Amino acid sequence: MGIPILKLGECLLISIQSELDDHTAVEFQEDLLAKIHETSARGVVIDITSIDFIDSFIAKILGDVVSMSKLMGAKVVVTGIQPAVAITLIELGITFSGVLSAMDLESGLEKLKQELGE
Amino acid sequence: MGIPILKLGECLLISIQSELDDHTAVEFQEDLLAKIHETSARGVVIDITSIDFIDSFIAKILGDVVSMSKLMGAKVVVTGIQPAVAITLIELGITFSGVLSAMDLESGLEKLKQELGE
Amino acid sequence: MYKDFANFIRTNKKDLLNNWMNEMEKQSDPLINDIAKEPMYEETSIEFVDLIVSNITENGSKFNEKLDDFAEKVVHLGWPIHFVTTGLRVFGLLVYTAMRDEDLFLKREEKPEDDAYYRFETWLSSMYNKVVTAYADTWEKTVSIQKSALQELSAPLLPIFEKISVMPLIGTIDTERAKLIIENLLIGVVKNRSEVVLIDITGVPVVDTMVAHHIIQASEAVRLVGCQAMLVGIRPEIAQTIVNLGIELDQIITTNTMKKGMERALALTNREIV
Amino acid sequence: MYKDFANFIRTNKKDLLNNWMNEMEKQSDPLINDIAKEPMYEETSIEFVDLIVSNITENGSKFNEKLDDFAEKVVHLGWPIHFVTTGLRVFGLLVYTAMRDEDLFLKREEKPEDDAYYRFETWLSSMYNKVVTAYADTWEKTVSIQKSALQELSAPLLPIFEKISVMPLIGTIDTERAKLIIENLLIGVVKNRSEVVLIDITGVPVVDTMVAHHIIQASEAVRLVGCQAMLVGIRPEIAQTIVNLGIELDQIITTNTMKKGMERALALTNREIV
Repeated sequence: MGIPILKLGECLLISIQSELDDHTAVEFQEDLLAKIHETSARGVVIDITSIDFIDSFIAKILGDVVSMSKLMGAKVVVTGIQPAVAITLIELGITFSGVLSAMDLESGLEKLKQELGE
Repeated sequence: MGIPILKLGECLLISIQSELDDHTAVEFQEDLLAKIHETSARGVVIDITSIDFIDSFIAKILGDVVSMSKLMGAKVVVTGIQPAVAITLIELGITFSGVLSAMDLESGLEKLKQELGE
Repeated sequence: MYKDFANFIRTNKKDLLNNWMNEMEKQSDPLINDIAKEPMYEETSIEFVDLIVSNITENGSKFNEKLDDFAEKVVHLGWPIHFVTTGLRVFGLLVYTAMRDEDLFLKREEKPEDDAYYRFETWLSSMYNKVVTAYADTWEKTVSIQKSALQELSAPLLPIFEKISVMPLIGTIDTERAKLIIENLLIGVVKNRSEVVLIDITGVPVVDTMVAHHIIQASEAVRLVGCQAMLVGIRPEIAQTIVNLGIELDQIITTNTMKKGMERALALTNREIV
Repeated sequence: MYKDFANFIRTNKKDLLNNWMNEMEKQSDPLINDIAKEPMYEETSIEFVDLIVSNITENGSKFNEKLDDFAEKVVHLGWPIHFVTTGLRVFGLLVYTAMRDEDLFLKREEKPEDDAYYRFETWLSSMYNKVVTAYADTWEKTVSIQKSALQELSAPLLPIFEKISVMPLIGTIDTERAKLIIENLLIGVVKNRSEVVLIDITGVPVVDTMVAHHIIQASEAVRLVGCQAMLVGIRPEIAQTIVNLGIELDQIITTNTMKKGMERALALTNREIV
């Protein structure tokens, strides 16, 4: 109801527009796990533009999600998180979080296309 | 007396068949150091096929020797450490421990040659 | 002294039949009626109780074989150990009523004392001991053989390709199963030559945290031996358990499908793709 | 009523201590002497035999759980059903001796008749019935779950390549396993598209004539669905049994090893060498 997974070009795109802690995290992550499981996708794309505030709970959840997807397929946090979000994430969720494409969604799309091309 | 270093093609080859704990560890480490010091050898290849019992002390000695040679010249401990002593090494000696070649000393030599030719 | 014992059982057979009639009323009466009819059950019971009393105080080899057959037949027919115990209890009850009416023992006398009284019960206890021994002779044997089948079907590395090895595991695994899996994978990879090893985790619904830790340790160990371990097809929940484990997860190369695992393996062995 | 039963158990505890001392002579003296010290077995036995009649003509739920725990503990500790029957027999021996000596029965009278004198034994038989029920339940549960595990682990078609399946089976397979294998193979080859199905025979030592016939029928049926079934890795005795089966054997394709079978499968898919 709030987790719009899209399918295109053997990839997955998710836009986050909820900014909530508990339900957002659990429903979003479980639905992505089910989707990437039953549908084989080499790359996943996660949008964080609308998000402007992250606590420890959500940072932990996104770390788990990225580790999980990497255990099942290539991943990018396509949209560069907000500066406050960035500092909050680095202060507690110390992870490289894979590779991203500087908050241009099509930049991440083409990065996945070129990594899939090889 | 029990550590037969060979020298071929600017490379070097050892072979262990004693599997003792203290004398072999010390003599191995310092003799290999002396031998690699006296001659400029690019790749030293250790042979641990015969050994079937490993404790913490021998694992630590082998790790130190691998790091030492890497500080002097790239090495490949070719022989796959036997599964029991393999897990014994990995439980406490948690390191990548150089490059290995699936017990095939021919494979180790050919990998050394291909990494040196470039 | 089984001679007069046999003579008294020759009369107690009818009492045993009446006891069976009484006992089919309480426990699973429709089931007992359906599985066995009255004449067949009566003849089986009398044949089971009259052959031993004809032996000379020790045993009967033919009776021992027939007792094993009767035990397995009643176990597989609808008379479990609980039903046999109820049958022994009602046997004792109706023999007690029979003596309280008949009063005919081994030693002929005006009124025999309690020595033969409890000799009867000791003989009945020995009969039931033989019955339960027959019941327990082979059940542990088939338990052992099914355990052997379960352990031998754990980690078949026999699936083998050209310089490629793959080990599919599908059943739910515990600590003993995990130890068997890692040992079998290691002994296989040290026996035959390979460059990569693909572990098919797809099939196992949920694993324990320690089990996933052992799987990661096995992957690292087989990497150490000199063979890359591509954990192929990890379910989301095992991924959850592995991530919450917190162990380092950079070396393990994973693909969600076995076909993608095969093509990745053929990519690693560069000239094997042709 | 169980109050006077407990009152007489107040000395039956020492009677049963002497009983356990007596029973140590015959069966498993060294094993029981080593694995279990006498004091713990004695205290467990006396608690089990005195807490049974500590309620009002019944047993407590806590004591019901304790009785189940005692039953499973004696079953898995070294006291099988035969040992439990010997325990019942020696119980009868020592309780009979005590009743002949002590002469303390349920009803308060100069000499109670046979009624309570056998109500004691009826309650002992019901005790044995509870013990054997706790014996049967969990054992049948674990046998069923093990059988299900063998059912799921019989013929795993999960190993899959690009448009090529492979179905490795090992261990000894009987007629029921043969039917399960053929059913699983058919449903799997229907579930996913695959031109070639490689079923591994290497692993099974001896195959019965009927099972070999089922295997040949399954191969021909898979051919009929539209998928070649190259029987791979036949053992010499199995091939001997198959030729003595007498059926025509020119339609199946054979291969000695999995790697060569996979090469042949890539050959059939004329473009899929790459």
